[PDB]
Amino acid sequence: ATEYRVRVNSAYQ
Amino acid sequence: DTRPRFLEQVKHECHFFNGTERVRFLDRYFYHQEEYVRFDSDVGEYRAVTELGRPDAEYWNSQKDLLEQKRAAVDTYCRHNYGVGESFTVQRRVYPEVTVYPAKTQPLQHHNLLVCSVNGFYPGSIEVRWFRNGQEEKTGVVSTGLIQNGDWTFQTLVMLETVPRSGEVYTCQVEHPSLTSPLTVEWRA
Amino acid sequence: EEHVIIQAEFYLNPDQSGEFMFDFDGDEIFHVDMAKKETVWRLEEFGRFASFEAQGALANIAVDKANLEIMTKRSNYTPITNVPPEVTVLTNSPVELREPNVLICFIDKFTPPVVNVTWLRNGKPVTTGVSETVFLPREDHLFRKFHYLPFLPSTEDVYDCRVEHWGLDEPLLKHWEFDTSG
Ligand SMILES: *[C@@H]1O[C@H](CO)[C@@H](O[C@@H]2O[C@H](CO)[C@@H](O)[C@H](O)[C@H]2NC(C)=O)[C@H](O)[C@H]1NC(C)=O
Ligand SMILES: *[C@@H]1O[C@H](CO)[C@@H](O)[C@H](O)[C@H]1NC(C)=O
Ligand SMILES: *[C@@H]1O[C@H](CO)[C@@H](O)[C@H](O)[C@H]1NC(C)=O
Repeated sequence: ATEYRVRVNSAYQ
Repeated sequence: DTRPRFLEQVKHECHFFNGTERVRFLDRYFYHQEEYVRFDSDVGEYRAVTELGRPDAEYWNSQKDLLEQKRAAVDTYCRHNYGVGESFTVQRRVYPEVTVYPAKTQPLQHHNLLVCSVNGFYPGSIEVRWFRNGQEEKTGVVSTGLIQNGDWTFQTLVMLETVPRSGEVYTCQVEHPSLTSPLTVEWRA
Repeated sequence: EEHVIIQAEFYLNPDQSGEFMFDFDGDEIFHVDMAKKETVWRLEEFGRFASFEAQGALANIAVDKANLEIMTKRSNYTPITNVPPEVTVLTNSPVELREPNVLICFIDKFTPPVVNVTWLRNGKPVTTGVSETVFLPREDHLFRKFHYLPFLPSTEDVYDCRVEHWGLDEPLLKHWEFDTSG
């Protein structure tokens, strides 16, 4: 693995 | 500019213990500097940290698919990203440059401070000790503390208040993960 | 912990400024330049061993903006309280006359993440070779920042780091000059 993974943001609605 | 400001922050945190044997993940949401809701992998659900975060806790906890993304994060996100940078973060070792020079507690006095300047090291944990004639001097020691340079190096100054006499040999000793034995620098009056 | 990795983001109104970065034990791995949509590695060598698709940060910042709207209303439009910075000026190495060194201006414990920073040499602004970090997260959820000025030490020149922040009544100046054997 060489690619940093993003942690998604939870959105309120 | 006196217009009011409003700040949202998010911090997705990965905490590692014993390599990647134990890993804890936090999904943290902030309004200004106030954390209002968080997912803790120890729990596996969001919990309101303040009353402000109750709606988000309830709403996000109602979405099982969303929760499963967060529940798997220690593996898919935390352990993964640790692996990605391990070689240049976890294994980064930069040894300190060590200098000793005299100084003054008050500028009009004769030299009565020995400065041990420890520069450019990584990671942060370091031990610096002063010796006079092979005996550790534990009195009169003051330091800047550990200082981040913001560029993946640290420094610290560790000063010994003392009146140098002829013949005396002072030694600054430095221990650090990058070293396999203590680094010593002598100073003579 | 042995180590902590944090993906830290913020979005600020009405400035409409957003930031996205990764932090490892309090140092920055990289951040995304929002305008250029490019990943900026804190140290050059980091980029040879890893990568990050900058596009991912944009999606996160979008959600941050949307959440801010929601929390702003939910709080009854309660604005942030300014917390002015502590400012320290140091060199990165022991100073020797005519030996290249770097002045560091450390700006710490402040919010919101907006400052104007100027280096002054003998009271005049200087920008040659200066550099800076983005806003870095603190565990108390305030911010810190570094500014850098390479210089050649002399008995002639004096320097100041001048910091402006909404929490300050007047600009904060932290001084540096050559120490004379003391
Ligand atoms: C930093 O300085 C800038 C200006 O140099 C301030 O931003 C505003 O700039 C616009 C045009 O560029 C003016 O119309 C505003 O009046 C400025 N705001 C002022 C003067 O308050 C900005 O506020 C400064 N940031 C600080 C001090 O944190
Ligand atoms: C650290 O990890 C090793 C193997 O990964 C394990 O054998 C050891 O018990 C761990 N240390 C602890 C749990 O203190
Ligand atoms: C906002 O106003 C409503 C209406 O009075 C109140 O119920 C709520 O507690 C307020 N929220 C905050 C964060 O002050």
